Amino acid sequence: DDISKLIAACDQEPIHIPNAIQPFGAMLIVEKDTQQIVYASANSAEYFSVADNTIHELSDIKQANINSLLPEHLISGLASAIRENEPIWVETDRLSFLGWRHENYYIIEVERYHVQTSNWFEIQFQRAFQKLRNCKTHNDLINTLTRLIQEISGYDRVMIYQFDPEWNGRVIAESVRQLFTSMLNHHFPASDIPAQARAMYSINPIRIIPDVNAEPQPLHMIHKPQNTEAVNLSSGVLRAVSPLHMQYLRNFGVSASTSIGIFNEDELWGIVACHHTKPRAIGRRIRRLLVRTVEFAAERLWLIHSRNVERYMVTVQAAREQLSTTADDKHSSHEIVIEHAADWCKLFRCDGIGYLRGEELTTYGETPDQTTINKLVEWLEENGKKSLFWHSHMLKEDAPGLLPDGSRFAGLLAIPLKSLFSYLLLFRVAQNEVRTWAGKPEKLSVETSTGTMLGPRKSFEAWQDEVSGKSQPWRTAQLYAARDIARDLLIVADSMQLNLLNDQLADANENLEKLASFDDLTGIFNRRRMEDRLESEVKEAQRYKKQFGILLFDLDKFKSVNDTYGHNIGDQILQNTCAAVSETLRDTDKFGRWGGEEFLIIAPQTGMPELMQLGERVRAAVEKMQHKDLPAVTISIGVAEFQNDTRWDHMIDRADKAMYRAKENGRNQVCSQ
Amino acid sequence: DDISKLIAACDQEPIHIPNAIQPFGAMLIVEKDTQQIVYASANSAEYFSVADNTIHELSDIKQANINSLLPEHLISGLASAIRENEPIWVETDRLSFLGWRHENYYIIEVERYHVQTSNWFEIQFQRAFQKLRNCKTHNDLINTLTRLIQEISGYDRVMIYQFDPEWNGRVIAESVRQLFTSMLNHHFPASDIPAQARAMYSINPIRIIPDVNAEPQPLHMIHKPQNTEAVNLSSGVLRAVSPLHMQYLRNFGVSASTSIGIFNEDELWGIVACHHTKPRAIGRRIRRLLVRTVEFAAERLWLIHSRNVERYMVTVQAAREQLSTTADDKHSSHEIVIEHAADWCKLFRCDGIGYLRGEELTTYGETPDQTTINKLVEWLEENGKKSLFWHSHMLKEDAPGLLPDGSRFAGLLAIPLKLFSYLLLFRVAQNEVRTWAGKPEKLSVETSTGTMLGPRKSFEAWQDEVSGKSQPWRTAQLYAARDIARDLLIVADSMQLNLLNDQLADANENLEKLASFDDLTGIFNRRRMEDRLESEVKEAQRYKKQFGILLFDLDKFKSVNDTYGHNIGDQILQNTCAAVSETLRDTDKFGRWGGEEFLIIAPQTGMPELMQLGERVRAAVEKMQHKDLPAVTISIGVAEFQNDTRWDHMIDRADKAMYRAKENGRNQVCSQ
Ligand SMILES: *C/C=C1/C(=C/c2[nH]c(/C=C3[NH+]=C(/C=C4\NC(=O)C(C=C)=C4C)C(C)=C\3CCC(=O)O)c(CCC(=O)O)c2C)NC(=O)[C@H]1C
Ligand SMILES: *C/C=C1/C(=C/c2[nH]c(/C=C3[NH+]=C(/C=C4\NC(=O)C(C=C)=C4C)C(C)=C\3CCC(=O)O)c(CCC(=O)O)c2C)NC(=O)[C@H]1C
Ligand SMILES: [Cl-]
Ligand SMILES: [Cl-]
Repeated sequence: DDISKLIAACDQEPIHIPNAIQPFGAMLIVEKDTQQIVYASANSAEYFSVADNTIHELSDIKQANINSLLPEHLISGLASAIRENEPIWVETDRLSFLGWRHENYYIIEVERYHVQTSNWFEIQFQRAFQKLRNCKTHNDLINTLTRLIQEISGYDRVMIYQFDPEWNGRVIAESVRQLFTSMLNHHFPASDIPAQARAMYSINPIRIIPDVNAEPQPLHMIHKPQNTEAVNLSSGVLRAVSPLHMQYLRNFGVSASTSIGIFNEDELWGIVACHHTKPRAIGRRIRRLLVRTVEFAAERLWLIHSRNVERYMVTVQAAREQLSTTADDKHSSHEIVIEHAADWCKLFRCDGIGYLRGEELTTYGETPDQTTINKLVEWLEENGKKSLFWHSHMLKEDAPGLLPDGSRFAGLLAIPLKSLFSYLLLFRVAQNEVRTWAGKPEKLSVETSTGTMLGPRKSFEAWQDEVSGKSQPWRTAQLYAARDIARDLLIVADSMQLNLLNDQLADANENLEKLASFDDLTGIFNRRRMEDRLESEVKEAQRYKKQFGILLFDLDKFKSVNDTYGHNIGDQILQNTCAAVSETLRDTDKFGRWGGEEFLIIAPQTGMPELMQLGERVRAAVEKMQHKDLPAVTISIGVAEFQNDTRWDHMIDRADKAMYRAKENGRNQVCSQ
Repeated sequence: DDISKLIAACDQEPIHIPNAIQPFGAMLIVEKDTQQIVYASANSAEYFSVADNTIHELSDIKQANINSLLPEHLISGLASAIRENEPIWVETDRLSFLGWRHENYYIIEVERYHVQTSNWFEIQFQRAFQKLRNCKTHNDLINTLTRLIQEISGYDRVMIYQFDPEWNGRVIAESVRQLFTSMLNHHFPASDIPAQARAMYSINPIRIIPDVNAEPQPLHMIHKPQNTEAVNLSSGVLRAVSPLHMQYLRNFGVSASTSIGIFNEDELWGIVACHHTKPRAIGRRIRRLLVRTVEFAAERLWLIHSRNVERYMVTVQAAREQLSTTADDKHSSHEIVIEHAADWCKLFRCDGIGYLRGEELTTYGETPDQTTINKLVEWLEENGKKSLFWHSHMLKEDAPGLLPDGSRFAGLLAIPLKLFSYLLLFRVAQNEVRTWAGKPEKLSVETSTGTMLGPRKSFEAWQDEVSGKSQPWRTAQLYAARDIARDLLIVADSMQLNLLNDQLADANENLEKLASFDDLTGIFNRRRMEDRLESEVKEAQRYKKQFGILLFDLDKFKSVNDTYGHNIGDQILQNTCAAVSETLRDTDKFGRWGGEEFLIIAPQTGMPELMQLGERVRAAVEKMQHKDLPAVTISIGVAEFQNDTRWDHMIDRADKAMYRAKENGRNQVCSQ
């Protein structure tokens, strides 16, 4: 942690106010209201001697006038400018001026310039934009960017350096001409670019160090300013470089550098870092070119990214359509999970899936055991996180004591499904990412004008470390896809159980209907359904002039059967006779049990002679029916016909008298009266 | 069809091979293999005389060598270049050359050039990128684009002109100065820019007409070429303009124009159109500046577009989540539609919603009546589409006879949910008034290519109206609406599951009631008596316990049923069970054994106490209240546990005794 303190001290050095400049130009600082020159870079006289003859040494600038040192166009522009830190570029024959207003000051930088004329720059823009426009993948864009930046700048090494969410970074593309060792995929620490340093790219996108060993030129006071606090030099390019970073570059083996921040809207997403093994200046026009190219390649990379999102979203919809088309074929949600979880593992970039529904747990791929999965589920409920999803890429740290000791899982995405509980679980094995860093960790202290700080490390040689217990983090697009899949499963599960419950409710109500309208011993209609049916048959026949008749029969000398044989045997006979009678009947007829041992048949659409015929078929059916162990059995049948009757008892009385006459005339008979 | 053929004829005029150029430059056509100049523009003499002292007339070029007219860099570059139609730009002190190889020719255009040294272009490029980068919406971007193109080009009218999928177009942004009338939101017909003209932008993104009245300079032959077919001049900037489009611009009040194609990947999405009231040249560098700026504004606009998909998806997910909050609030889906449909109308930019689930219909906002909605539903099933959704922005054309006559509805998005279940999203037809830059004109014009539509004479505003159409249903809305619909399905499914659970609980509980008790009487049904009796016998057989059974029956009960009715007989059964149950001791079990005969199991009761119990029961039914109903009598048999094996034997004994009581005078107690 002493190194944590050392790194934190890096932020102490006020790099925006070094009171010195790099020597590839000069600088004046003027008061706006006073109109006086208050500061001048120590090499000012070798530049402004072009504007004014008398200026041979620095001390001279005290008696010079600004309106003698600057082109009138730059004075007019500065007098006119209201916005601050918006630099104005005005050039002459031999000097190129860059000036801006900052609070009450006019800061003016001057470089040596000579007019070259060509169409080179416009051709480079056309070629760069054509190539960037043709990039359709992440890797293509960044590599074309590295090629263009290298061809334009001539720097011996160019590399795209992407930041992590913790500010550590990695070289993701690289173009090297000379004998540099390749730094592709090497990781660099946050302390390499302090927050103040990263914040500069937001004020000026390009930083230029044309010579790491160029002695910086301090600013000298010339007329006493009203404020005296060091003037902010951040908007320009001449601002002196921290000696810590110069020694860093020396240790890195770099003589000149140029870096351009890569912005995603207002966020610093990375930098284009360019190195040279010898000093190397870049003119204003090449600076503007590199910056415009990187700004263009940037928005192209954001457009490629946002498009890959839309296209993922399409892929998710295609997967959900795949789910519903297979869903309509009577499968359970567990069956659907088994078929598509391999696709889902690709869709969600996870190593395993587990689905919970009731007592059943379905797993595909790498998963914890059932018991640990329930410890997970329980902890999700007991933690009380009502979040639509719960997710972590370092389970061991975000939820300690949750997993077994040696378990390899680090990522969990859990979607709750309402009730009892249900869940969708997405698992990611920890990826034991071996990281290659550019240099050992070096805890070295360095004494500085601000205090004691971390010094730049001396070795940049490859050093590997390993990260365990972590997975890839769960991207937002995957959270929403997983949520959508989970609910598409809930709809399959809901439809399944709705159908099953409808089956159970129909079966239960059907048993309620069976016990209400049938006879326990025989299974034929009980008397209440016969009585009701007969009453409506009478009403119908009287209203609409239909024809029907009834058969009322009884078992003969049946009590002798019960007493000689038994009640178990007697009931087997009643069941037998009902089975034999039902085979004779037509589907229109209704057959039920009227009393003990007495049965009723309602024969609709039947005239009297055909009725007698049916009574004969019934009487003969019970006669010949196979007795097997039990005794032979006989029925005596009475018959009645609809003769404009008022009430159904009148029919039952007629049929009963006929049936009783059948009993007196020899029991095995059909009788009507 | 009358004017339609004329509009289609415009694609006959071969604008790629006019064999002439605009006079703001000069042109050469050289054979690659021959190395000779085979064609040169009619004003080639006043341009190359800058390069060569000797050239005074056009004919002088015949005796010229290309190594005397062209810069060495341009010849080396053309000899070296493999790809065709990729122009090379080489400038000198007084001439600016642009040349490329095409088939077996090298085409070289030359314009007068003055070295202007300044930092202007770099400053404008920086301002353009800073301002475009600060554009965060579609409207800001396109308007900033028009401001930049006007500052850079100096043209008096700049318009962003976007194409329809049918190639008609509309001005969607504009910066217009003093002499011009405003042209914002005016619609132009497809015939204004034929397919060949749109195709040109894919060959060269910028087109320049610096002077509408500048006489075109033909190409003259100079050396006899090997082929003689007209040479294609598409990749350059000097290609002469169709005379129809010149007269077009004249009618438009335009002296000079410039357009830059706006490309989305490879498809032409619109054009940046610029007009001037005077002649107006643009240097090669302002051309490159305008094209680079438009290419940057292009990708920026596509990024804003792709970002607003993402942001939509976020807003939809948030709406579905808001619906899920109500998911754990025990509300119906019809209540949910009522709470949120005003929000959904914004989410889906529709005027009304109707949700059907079962017999129930919920509507919010503008909807047809229930009757029309059902005619719609019916047509949707009889359509039978396997489609996840069904959608139209013009109902009368896509599904005729379906709405009433005077109906205002034109848009429908229908999500099937499954009886029928549907989510319907309704859009009133927007009676969009379109203002066009000129009436339709059926005007013919005779030309060397044939007769085709001539450019219209008036550009004054003319309005027309489109009825029966709404905004079209974007793909993002189809999927969002489907997801809302399914979020409603989960709410309906849960409700239906709760009600089914309640109904199955009530029905299974009534099955339990009927599993052991008798529906009519409330006494134990016969199965429960059979079971109790079997276990009572086994127990008595293990431990030599004493118990008895009483088997009684109603006397002449068939006569009561037939004399009175089904209702009276059952009331008698309930009375007798009520009277008997009050007689019993708490240990005895009483159940209904047959239709008219009942059973009592009296444990811990010997034969005298059993007989006493049978007598109490017989007296209990006799004293019982006849009320409206007839007087009723029971005859009871009695059996005792006498070292029995099975309950079968016992009920047989009791039955014989009971029938013995019936014959000996019905109101009696008997044992046997
Ligand atoms: C305790 C302070 C530390 C420190 C300070 C520091 N570093 C900078 C500037 C830069 N550092 C950069 C680092 C890299 N250059 C590369 O080529 C790569 C790898 C691809 C990395 C990580 C870069 C790029 C800059 C910007 C300037 C440049 O382009 O070289 C500053 C700010 C200096 C300034 O710009 O005035 C400071 C204060 N660096 C440490 O390592 C510790 C010691
Ligand atoms: C039957 C053939 C027709 C025809 C031919 C034609 N038109 C062009 C060129 C252009 N027309 C344009 C139209 C517009 N400019 C605007 O400012 C607006 C309104 C916003 C419109 C609709 C444009 C832009 C061009 C491109 C040239 C330019 O930039 O001005 C061509 C091609 C010309 C050429 O380049 O050779 C042709 C063949 N136009 C008709 O109206 C009928 C007659
Ligand atoms: Cl600069
Ligand atoms: Cl050009």
